[PDB]
Amino acid sequence: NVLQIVRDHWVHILVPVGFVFGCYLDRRSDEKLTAFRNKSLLFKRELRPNEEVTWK
Amino acid sequence: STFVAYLPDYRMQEWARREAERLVKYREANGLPLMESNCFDPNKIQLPEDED
Amino acid sequence: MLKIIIPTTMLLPMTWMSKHNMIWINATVHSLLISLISLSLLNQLGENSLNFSLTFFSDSLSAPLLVLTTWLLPLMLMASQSHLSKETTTRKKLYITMLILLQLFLIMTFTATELILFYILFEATLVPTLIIITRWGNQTERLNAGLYFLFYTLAGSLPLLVALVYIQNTTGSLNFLIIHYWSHPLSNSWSNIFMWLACIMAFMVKMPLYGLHLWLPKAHVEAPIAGSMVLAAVLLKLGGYGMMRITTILNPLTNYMAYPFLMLSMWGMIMTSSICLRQTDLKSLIAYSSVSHMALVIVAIMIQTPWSFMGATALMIAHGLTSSMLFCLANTNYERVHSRTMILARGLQTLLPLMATWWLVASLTNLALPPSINLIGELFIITASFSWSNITIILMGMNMMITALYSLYMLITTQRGKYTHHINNIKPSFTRENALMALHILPLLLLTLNPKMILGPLY
Amino acid sequence: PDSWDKDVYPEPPRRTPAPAPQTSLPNPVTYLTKIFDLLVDRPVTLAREFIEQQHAKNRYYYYHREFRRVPDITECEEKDILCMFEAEMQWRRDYKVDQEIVNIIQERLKACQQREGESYRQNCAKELEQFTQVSKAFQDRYSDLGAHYSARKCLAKQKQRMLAERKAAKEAAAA
Amino acid sequence: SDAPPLTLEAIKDRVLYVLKLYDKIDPEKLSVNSHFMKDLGLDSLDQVEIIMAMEDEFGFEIPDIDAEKLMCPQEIVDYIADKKDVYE
Amino acid sequence: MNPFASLTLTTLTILTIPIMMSNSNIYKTNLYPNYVKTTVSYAFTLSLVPLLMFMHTGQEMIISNWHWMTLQTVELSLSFKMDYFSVMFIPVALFVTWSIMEFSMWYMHSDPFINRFFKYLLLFLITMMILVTANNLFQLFIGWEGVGIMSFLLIGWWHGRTDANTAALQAILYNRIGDIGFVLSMAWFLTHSNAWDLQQIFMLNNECPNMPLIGLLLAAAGKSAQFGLHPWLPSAMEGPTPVSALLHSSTMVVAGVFLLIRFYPLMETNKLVQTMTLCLGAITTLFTALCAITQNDIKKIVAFSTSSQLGLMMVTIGINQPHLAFLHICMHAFFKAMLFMCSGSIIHSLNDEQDIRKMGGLYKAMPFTTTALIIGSLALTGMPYLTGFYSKDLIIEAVNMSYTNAWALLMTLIATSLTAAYSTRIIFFAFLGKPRFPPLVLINENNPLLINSIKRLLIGSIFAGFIISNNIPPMTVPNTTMPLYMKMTALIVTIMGFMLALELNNTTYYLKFKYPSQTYKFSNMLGYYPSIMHRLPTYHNLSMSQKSASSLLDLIWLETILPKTTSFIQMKMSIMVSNQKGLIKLYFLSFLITIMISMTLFNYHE
Ligand SMILES: CCCCCCCCCCCCCCCCCC(=O)OC[C@H](COP(=O)([O-])OCC(O)COP(=O)([O-])OC[C@@H](COC(=O)CCCCCCCCCCCCCCCCC)OC(=O)CCCCCCCCCCCCCCCCC)OC(=O)CCCCCCCCCCCCCCCCC
Ligand SMILES: CCCCCCCCCCCCCCCCC[C@@H](O)O[C@H](CO[C@H](O)CCCCCCCCCCCCCCC)COP(=O)(O)OCC[N+](C)(C)C
Ligand SMILES: CCCCCCCCCCCCCCCCC[C@@H](O)O[C@H](CO[C@H](O)CCCCCCCCCCCCCCC)COP(=O)(O)OCC[N+](C)(C)C
Ligand SMILES: CCCCCCCC/C=C\CCCCCCCC(=O)O[C@H](COC(=O)CCCCCCC/C=C/CCCCCCCC)COP(=O)(O)OCCN
Ligand SMILES: CCCCCCCCCCCC(=O)SCCNC(=O)CCNC(=O)[C@H](O)C(C)(C)COP(=O)(O)O
Repeated sequence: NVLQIVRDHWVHILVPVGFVFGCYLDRRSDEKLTAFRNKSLLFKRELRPNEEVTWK
Repeated sequence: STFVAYLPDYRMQEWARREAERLVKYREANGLPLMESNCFDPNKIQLPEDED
Repeated sequence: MLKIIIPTTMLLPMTWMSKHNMIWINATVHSLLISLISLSLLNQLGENSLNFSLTFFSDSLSAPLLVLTTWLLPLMLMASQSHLSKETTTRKKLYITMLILLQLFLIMTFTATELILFYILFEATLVPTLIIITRWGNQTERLNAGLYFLFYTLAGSLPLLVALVYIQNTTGSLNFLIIHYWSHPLSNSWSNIFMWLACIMAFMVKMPLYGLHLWLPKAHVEAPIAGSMVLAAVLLKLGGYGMMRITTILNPLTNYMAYPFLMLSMWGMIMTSSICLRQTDLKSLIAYSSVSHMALVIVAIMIQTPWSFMGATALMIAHGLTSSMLFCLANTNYERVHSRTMILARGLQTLLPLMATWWLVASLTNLALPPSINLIGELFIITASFSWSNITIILMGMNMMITALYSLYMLITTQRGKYTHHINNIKPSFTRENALMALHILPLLLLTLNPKMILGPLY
Repeated sequence: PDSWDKDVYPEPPRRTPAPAPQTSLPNPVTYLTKIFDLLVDRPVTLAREFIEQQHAKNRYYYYHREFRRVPDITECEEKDILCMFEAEMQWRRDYKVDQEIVNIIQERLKACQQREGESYRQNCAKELEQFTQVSKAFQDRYSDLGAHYSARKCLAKQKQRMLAERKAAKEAAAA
Repeated sequence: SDAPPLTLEAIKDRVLYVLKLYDKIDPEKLSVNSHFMKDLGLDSLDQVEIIMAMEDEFGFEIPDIDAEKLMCPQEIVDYIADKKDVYE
Repeated sequence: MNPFASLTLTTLTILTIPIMMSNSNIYKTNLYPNYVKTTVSYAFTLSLVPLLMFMHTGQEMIISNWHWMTLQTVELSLSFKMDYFSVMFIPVALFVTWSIMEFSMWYMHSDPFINRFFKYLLLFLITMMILVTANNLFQLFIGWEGVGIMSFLLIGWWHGRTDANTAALQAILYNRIGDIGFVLSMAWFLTHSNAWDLQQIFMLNNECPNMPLIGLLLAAAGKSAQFGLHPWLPSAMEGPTPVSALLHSSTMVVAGVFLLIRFYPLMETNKLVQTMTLCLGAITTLFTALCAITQNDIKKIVAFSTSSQLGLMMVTIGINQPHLAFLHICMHAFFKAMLFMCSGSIIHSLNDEQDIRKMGGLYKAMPFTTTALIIGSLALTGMPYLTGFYSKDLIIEAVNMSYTNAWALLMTLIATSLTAAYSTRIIFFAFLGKPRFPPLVLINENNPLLINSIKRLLIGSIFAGFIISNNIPPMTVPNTTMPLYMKMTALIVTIMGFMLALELNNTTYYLKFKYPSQTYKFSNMLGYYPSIMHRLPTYHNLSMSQKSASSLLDLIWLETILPKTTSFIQMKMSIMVSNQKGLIKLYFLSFLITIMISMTLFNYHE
């Protein structure tokens, strides 16, 4: 019976996952612009004894 | 509408009000002018040689 | 920013893989969810923009425009599914594809960091619009209208391209952040005068500026309902957004090059507002009110003050919502009597009581009744103009008086008086039409409580 | 109330005359005030105190954000985009703070005008004087920048003003 | 509330009352179906005054094209009933 | 907290509750109008308490409760001013509205949309309170336009009638003309003073310039229907009679005078604007009274009476007596509303007849209506010790004891005489003599709603002047020293008007018929102002909007220069280029010419 629902309602997950994928592609983009992470004269800061990066 | 109503103050309006209160308090006690005519200090400015 | 773009792109395969009787439901639901996601861009900073990546950025000027663009798609789908009933399945999907492509192009246009990419998307918005007008318009004039729409725009924007690739050859970049930080004054020379004209006339034709506004009463009138909705609500604001973006490079040359355009706007405001008083076509009256409203945005952008920029942003958003609602309201009557003549169907308040209330609220927002954001934007622009020159109050005051006259006239002709005797096919309002009006009007009123969300980067 | 600093929002010591009735007729305002206190104010204070007991059970704090001082536009080289960016952001923050300073002074002026009654023209001289100075400084600093303002244009305006002042001072010394 | 639901008999009674108050026409001779010209020997000018008197009695104006034709009290009663939507 | 602020805010807040119930199951019930009337009565009772506080200790307050937005250094917030004017005008308006709603429960009983009518009346009252209590200019503009929109919706209440729609659009037009001046004042005050709030404006304008005050005066002329923009108020009687009694007689039309009263500190300093205001008030109060004495519709007579009283208020403002003008506003509300109520009672009892020529002897047929209208006319005429007397008689003396334009003084005295003249006309032609109405008599005034609503305003029309005058603190310097002939002048001229009008009215009983004078034609046709100003400017504007703006420019010349010229040129060039017969003998000779040119033109200079 699962096919009677899925086979005519799967187009209902294209835009949701398209949203999720979109968010993922943003995060990877943020990983290419880290040349000044914790390096600006306004937010330069000593790291907490456990943290590795000030932001992701 | 609810989400937009409770958006955090990333425009820094309350922050600006607090900073303004701090400087008004400090300047009044000091007797210094409340606001300064020149935003940038004169010492760091190198005007051209002479007026003519 | 891809978290909005990619879901919008997924609307195409979703539409093409849907059942013959489910395309409207799926498209409406998922475009509404995209609007919900787009609401997150309103969280703006006070100092700089939201720089997502090297390609896309969001500012306090483009965020409300993006929200309006995404919000308009569900309303267009609701307004289109009635007159496209007898259409075949594949042509319905093609119409929805045209709308989705238009939304995608507009979303990328409002967020492009580089001016050449902005130009390419701002010109790409022409193809779906022209296809919509010339394929699904109802009358034989729709072909001519299309040509007028196509060549007025391009004749303006072809010089702009030549200017832009010129600028990059001398300053090294067309990135807007670099353009703003490394700005330099424009000298007073003939070459700079023509570079100023090439950077401005493209946007002036889109507004449009009085004198080159002929394409608009044709294109808006002959277009189908979703075509006219998107033409009035979003496509006119491309010129305002582009002018606001490109003005930084223009100074100090703008102080004297703005005079002819200020004169044209301040007089064409009166001209088009008075034209609305003698207009036998209701949809044409609504179209001319748009030229009258955008003259004010042109004036606000030309005088270059923070109050004028705030007012222009607010007025662009408010006009988008109000003009879309008015076009829908006229279409409700057109789908009954199949004529756009204003005096053909009269006394409709007797027969359609709640649609009359919708008409009244739309007319009230059109004449900028306080405290609506129409009034906020108008009054901010008027105050800035008064600062620019006190005599402006005379022209501005006159326009306000005329705008109220043709608005209520439009209300009195179609709603009051006695209903024409022969017409007998005036059916009760559908829930679809009533909800379409409500989804236009409720956000407009709600924006009164938080006007800083639509006042732009100068707030 | 302890909500705001009384030094930045001052007011006179609030002299209130004691009631000195002369007639024997009952005062309707006193009866109505007693009724209002017994029927309106008491339930309001009870509800408020309940809300405050609920608040005191959960306590958390939010911190005002402190920003470091960075070099201004005068120390930046011609095409050093990063220092220009930081200087411009700091300049924008200072502009906002100055706007709020003018706002505080204007609030003082309005409150004085309302409080003093028919003697505001004389009893609000200090507030008008403070607003005149703050307004003059703000106008000197940010007036006429227009849309597309920046720290560079403000610096150019200040330099032009200092050149005008230097020429005016040289003119006076020759007399 | 407002004016009572005026009926056909009331209209006839008032028309005949007004006619009987006219000095030119005697009360005994006058009948509901009496022609104003053949039966009463009344001129066109005289007829106009009767129409105006009926307007004053019932408080509404009868158009000149409609007014000239009315030559009997029954005709006036029928006209008034048609205007006021009187069915009994 | 002291209860003053809470009570003042709650008074306005509870008026909005029946609007939130407009989608509840009370709005579809026949008990909704009584619900609205009860809410307004409770609001009046609540507003009586802050008025007592002010009469006791002169307590005043401003409440800035909601910060709407901040633009740079300018902050706009929802603020209410609760000074003497606000706390005194609110209870008077609520009392009048309570009486008028009780009256409308009877007058509009058979209307199918009486619930809508009640909500509309309530909506207007809310907007008027917003206008009156506003502390900044933006909130004032909100109330200003709200009352205008409610007036538009209530004038054209019977929307199937072309004349009512024409009158409603006329009201909107005439009020937008003054909206121009309102917006001019806003722009001037924002740029020059950097604020829209009243406190800042008062501080920064010690000697106010002309332009903002002239804008305010234009707005006041538009709202209060002064001579330049007067004709909309008489045409506003197309609306139902309760609408005339509430909006266009006692409450909404005083908004211009209230605006100029709110800005009296700035007007104290500009002599030119005071002179302009005095002259405008004088010409209005004379012209409208002159038009009133020959009118035949009773509502038109009362409308011209209220326009003349507004002119008198404007005159009082022009001689630097704002508190006297506000006092006259409060006094005039009572007896003008009750006069409109009596007129409505007559009209309803006579099967919707408004012409006084068909109202005969009602003196004994409607005894309570006669008593109420006689007392109202006596109050309006300045009869001693009545409500009208405690303001109007003080105004006439003030003009007599001032450095005043002489023509303005003469006009004011003549208008005072004409007031008694047209009161005489109403009483004589409506209540004296023999019946002139149709023979089927329907006269009945024995409805408790009508009697109670009129009686409540009747008591005010008698005692309110003495009660209010003796409880307000002295806000001026009195005129304790007058010549005797100048103390009694108001009564003398009123009695002269009474006698002359009564004699000229008794003259109409004689068996003589003569053709009217040219002066009578001028008065009865309203100075021919509507016959000229509603035909010439409208015709010319509407003719140019089509002949040149639409046809000559938009449809012809703008087409001709850009697109039609381009299309014609491209078509001609295409025809010229493509019309080659295809004979190689022609274009190979063309090739020869081309080759020769290239060798010399581009080759012979390298
Ligand atoms: C106490 C110390 C001071 C003592 C002062 C001395 C004692 C008093 C002095 C005498 C005051 C006037 C008394 C009689 C008033 C007239 C009533 C009358 O019988 O009218 C007859 C006639 C109209 O009668 P009708 O057409 O046969 O009527 C047919 C049926 O009766 C139709 O019947 P209906 O049912 O239509 O009724 C018509 C209606 C009335 O019929 C009308 O419509 C006409 C009435 C006009 C009266 C106007 C009086 C005020 C005029 C002020 C105008 C200011 C100057 C304007 C100049 C404009 C020039 C373009 O009847 C009424 O309702 C009553 C009328 C008003 C009676 C009470 C008037 C009281 C106010 C006036 C006396 C003020 C005394 C206190 C002064 C204190 C000062 C310190 O109008 C006149 O001939 C005289 C009107 C007065 C002004 C005329 C001036 C001539 C106009 C052209 C002059 C040449 C200009 C050349 C060009 C210059 C260009 C630069
Ligand atoms: C049918 C019968 C009708 C009458 C009966 C109805 C009963 C009454 C209901 C109406 C309520 C009246 C409103 C009264 C005002 C109270 C609401 C107010 O308090 O909320 C505002 C809040 O409003 C929101 O800010 C505005 C909502 C934003 C609207 C966005 C629309 C949704 C998107 C749709 C897309 C449209 C495209 C738009 C393009 C830009 C205040 O803003 P703010 O001063 O901060 O709040 C301070 C406290 N905070 C900050 C902690 C939250
Ligand atoms: C209907 C809608 C159409 C769109 C409207 C667009 C409007 C475009 C107008 C452009 C604005 C100004 C253009 C150039 C600025 C000045 C032009 C001239 O009139 O002023 C004098 C220019 O001097 C002479 O007049 C030269 C111009 C004369 C020849 C040009 C013909 C203009 C006639 C109008 C044509 C219609 C325009 C639209 C075409 C379709 C100034 O004196 P001068 O000190 O010496 O020059 C200083 C300029 N410098 C610094 C560059 C050197
Ligand atoms: C719907 C109708 C809209 C019409 C829009 C058309 C008007 C556009 C404005 C002119 C477009 C061409 C401008 C060229 C781009 C500017 C780039 C630039 O700066 O180049 C100038 C050169 O500028 C020019 O050459 C432009 C001259 C004009 C050439 C084409 C003529 C077009 C018609 C001119 C008048 C029409 C413009 C206004 C009309 C408004 C629309 C009706 C200087 O460069 P250099 O040579 O390196 O000089 C420094 C070192 N020597
Ligand atoms: C306030 C009012 C202003 C004053 C108005 C001035 C009007 C003028 C006063 C005098 C009236 C005239 O001249 S009178 C007009 C002059 N000419 C005639 O009268 C021609 C002869 N008429 C006939 O023969 C008809 O039969 C007829 C008489 C109609 C009867 O018809 P019946 O019997 O078959 O119905």
